[PDB]
Amino acid sequence: HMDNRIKTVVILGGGTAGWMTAAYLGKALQNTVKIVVLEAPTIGVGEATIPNLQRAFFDYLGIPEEEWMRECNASYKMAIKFINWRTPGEGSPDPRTLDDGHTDTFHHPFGLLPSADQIPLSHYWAAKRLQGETDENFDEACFADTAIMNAKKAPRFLDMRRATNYAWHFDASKVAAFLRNFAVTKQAVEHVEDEMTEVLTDERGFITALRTKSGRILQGDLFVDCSGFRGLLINKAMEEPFIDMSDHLLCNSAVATAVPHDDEKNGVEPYTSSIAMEAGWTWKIPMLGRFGSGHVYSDHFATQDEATLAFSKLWGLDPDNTEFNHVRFRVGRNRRAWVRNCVSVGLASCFVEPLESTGIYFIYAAIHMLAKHFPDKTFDKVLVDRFNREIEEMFDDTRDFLQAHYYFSPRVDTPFWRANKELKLADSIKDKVETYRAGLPVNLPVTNFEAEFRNFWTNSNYYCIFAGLGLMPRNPLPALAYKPQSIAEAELLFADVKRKGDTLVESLPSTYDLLRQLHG
Amino acid sequence: VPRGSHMDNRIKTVVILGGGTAGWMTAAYLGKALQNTVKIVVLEAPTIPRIGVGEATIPNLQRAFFDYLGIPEEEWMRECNASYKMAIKFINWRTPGEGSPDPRTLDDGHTDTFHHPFGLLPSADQIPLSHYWAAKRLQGETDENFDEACFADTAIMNAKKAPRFLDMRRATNYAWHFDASKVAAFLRNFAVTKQAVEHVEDEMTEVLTDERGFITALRTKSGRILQGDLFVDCSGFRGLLINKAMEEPFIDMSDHLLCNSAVATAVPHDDEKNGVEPYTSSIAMEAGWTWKIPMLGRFGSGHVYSDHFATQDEATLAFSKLWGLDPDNTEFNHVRFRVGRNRRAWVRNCVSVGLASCFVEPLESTGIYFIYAAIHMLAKHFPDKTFDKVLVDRFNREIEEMFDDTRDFLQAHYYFSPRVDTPFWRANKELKLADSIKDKVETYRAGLPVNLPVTDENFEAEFRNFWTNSNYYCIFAGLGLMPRNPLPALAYKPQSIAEAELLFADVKRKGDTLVESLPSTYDLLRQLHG
Repeated sequence: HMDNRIKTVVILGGGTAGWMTAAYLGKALQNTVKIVVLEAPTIGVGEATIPNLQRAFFDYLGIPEEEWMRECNASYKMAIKFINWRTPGEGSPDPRTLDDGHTDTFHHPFGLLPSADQIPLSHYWAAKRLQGETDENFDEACFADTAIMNAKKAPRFLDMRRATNYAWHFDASKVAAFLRNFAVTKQAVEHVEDEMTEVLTDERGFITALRTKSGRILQGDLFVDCSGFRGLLINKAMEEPFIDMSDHLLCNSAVATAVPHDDEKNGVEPYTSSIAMEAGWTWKIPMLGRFGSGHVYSDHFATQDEATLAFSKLWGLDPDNTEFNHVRFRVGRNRRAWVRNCVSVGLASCFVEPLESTGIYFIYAAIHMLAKHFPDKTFDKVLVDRFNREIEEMFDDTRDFLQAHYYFSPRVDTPFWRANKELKLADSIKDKVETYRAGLPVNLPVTNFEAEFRNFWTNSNYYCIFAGLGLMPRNPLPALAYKPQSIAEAELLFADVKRKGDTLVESLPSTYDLLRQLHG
Repeated sequence: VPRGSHMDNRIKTVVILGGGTAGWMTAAYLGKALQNTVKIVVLEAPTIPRIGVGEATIPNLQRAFFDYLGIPEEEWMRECNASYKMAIKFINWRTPGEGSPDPRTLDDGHTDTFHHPFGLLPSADQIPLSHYWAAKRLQGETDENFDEACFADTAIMNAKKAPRFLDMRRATNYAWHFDASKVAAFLRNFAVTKQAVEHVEDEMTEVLTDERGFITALRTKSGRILQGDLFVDCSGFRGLLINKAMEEPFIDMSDHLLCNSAVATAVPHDDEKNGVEPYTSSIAMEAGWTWKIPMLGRFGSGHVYSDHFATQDEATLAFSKLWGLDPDNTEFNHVRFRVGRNRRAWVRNCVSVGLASCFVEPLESTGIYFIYAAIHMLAKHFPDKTFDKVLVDRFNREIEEMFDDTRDFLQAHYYFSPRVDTPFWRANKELKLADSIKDKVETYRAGLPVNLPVTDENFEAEFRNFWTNSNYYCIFAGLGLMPRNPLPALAYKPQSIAEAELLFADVKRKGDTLVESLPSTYDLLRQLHG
């Protein structure tokens, strides 16, 4: 017979992508494959995530949640709170007042949307809104999490009993360092601290080895490109084209820093904020003692200095005494994520702005799919194609969802906000909007990584963004006109939301107090 | 002063043309869904049920339909001589010759039988047990068949044991065999007496339509004029509303499935001597296949065939010889199928359900599923008098995807049969597979799972994940189609292979334990039915 097994995997690049890949494959391949990470020696502006990070990644490695949190100054996230996305003017951390007296805020929480008669609560709310029977906002009507967040309470009790769903804020550099230590000391991953100087390829175009400055020639059978936006393997060596998708999302730059924070005076917000700006938006990612912040913008509508000044003015920062980190984005995805024996992961594969905190998700989703489709040396084209299909569908679906945040904003006060409205929606999201406009649910949820990966953005997520921005169905779900008993049942659900919010706001600890207990 | 809200333009009356399963399932379901806000009428002429009672189903019938109506399982079973179904057992689909109820021997010594059970496939390291079995098969480490290795249900079925204990504790997943005429009469009584559905016992003589092509009323032979705002076509293959009145084209799909006829009867059965099989049998014939659907005291049986390769008399002779029936002294029911689906299931104010909408041969027991799936989608997309085209279009999209997916799965039963002994079995190989199933076969052939399930056990979830990895393995591996090589990831997972060996041992132990402790299907049936 023949032994066609992969014997060595070489990962180009460290950071979250490189060391998540190394730690995950270290577990998945059960010590049958040598794993090498080539990483040259190298601000905690903060990163936000989504709720399946613990189940899909850290639980797989057997690392307890509290253990890694304590090593990366992690905090708790119940939602993204969108501020001033509906009203004009310069950026402010404080929401503007709408005509009805409400503040210009809406939440996109992780909490579950209940249903009555197999119809989500969103649709009973929309019916009352369209029938003049309520003026209440969707997030306040349908999620107890909204009241919890308004009180800055934590998603767990002091005894660590769960109260709500949540994800995490953390220092991404510390996460990468924690995973590097794990891989090197518990999984015998080889860490080569050196610079790559040449990619060697054979007559078939397969990579055979990476040359380093010190003279190493690193043999491998499978190569994972975690080199970032430059895509030194997938784009440069393999010559795979990158698909620019700035025709769907205009922002392409960020300026960021970490801001010391008076947690005792202000408390700690259990959410990421997305604060609308004149040429983009600014994230606020709280952790203990400080929050990470970054102004995402389009350099076609603001210069770097203009964005930095606007970013500094937002928080009252002294530009001459503030350390800034600047990044120029590559927005889009490779034509194919995996070509021959080169698999791209992270920014070398694809990227969108962090408007829904999907960056780390794209990494561990891709790694999960690589392990599912893990090849041998014959590199079955079917394995490669099925992996590539999953990545492109994952990416384009989130790309579309992000575009809707801009396309349905009512703002028209700056060239940037107007320019977004001249872009075209992809067919897939236009279809979802048409379904929504008819009163129908958009991708009902089905509640396993498969199930979540295939039902990622569901009805509640679309309602949070569509209804938050002001896009409503043309009319109520018509089936509701025939269901007086189900309408009554939904009224009980609305009362449950109010009662649950009351109860939990009274009993939960502040996020600040839970963090101090978690971190000592 | 009226407010002028949308909730005032409601459908006020729904008229259902036809009874049977499609008509009375629709009436009963809408009776529940519309909460007495809509008048529901069923127009059904008195009929006499035809010979050859027996229909097989799939496991979500109770959850998705009878549970919705609040009818306990045992209550309706007792009213239609229902029995239990743990699988379809495919007999002689791999070997040549005339039809026989007894399996032929394969080259590997095993009998030519394979099961398609409803039992769940366990996983190790997120990899289904099917793939650990395939790896050992392709590596020469086992000769055991997929169904025997991976499902305890196979051993239970081989012993003809029941899927429940006498105390009604569940032992396995299962579905039902029953008399469909009795099921419909049960639902008729339920709808009329508990839901105020009106049963009009009369024949339709004319469909009245307005200038826009919407149906306004059905005229009946007695002269009554049944006005309505929404019309459900449950008239069967004739499609008297959707095809005849609305002129909606029907898409014949005989380029995917050749069988188009059936000859059926009901065979009295010596349950005391032979016991009762807890499964449907699919017995391969020279020009089709024959179903066996056991119930207490009898089994329904029907030879599905293509009249392009066998005449009615030829099929009747082969069917009768199969069971030793005297063809000249046996009551038969002959049926000609319409295989395919309408271009659109819902046109203007006419919604087609059942055979008026679409049909495939009952090779995977999907007929009643297509009915309550369509009804669930109608209730989800239920209109008002404006008949929003988006609702209609989204409904139609669901029906066409549901249908084509099952059509493809059925075609694969024939396309990957190794038989080449008659023109019928050879002809199947000259047909083309649709792109969607070719993609799935390519995925299977690379060793990958095909549509992993989303539950370790909501109608939406199951509707969008209907045929899953276990189903494809049952049929593909059952017929002899194997991956080109093991799932490549398994070469790197010795601990996971070891974990799967424990699972294989659990399957043996569970089957052994249950075969010893379970009651016979016959004894459970006698208790259920008295």
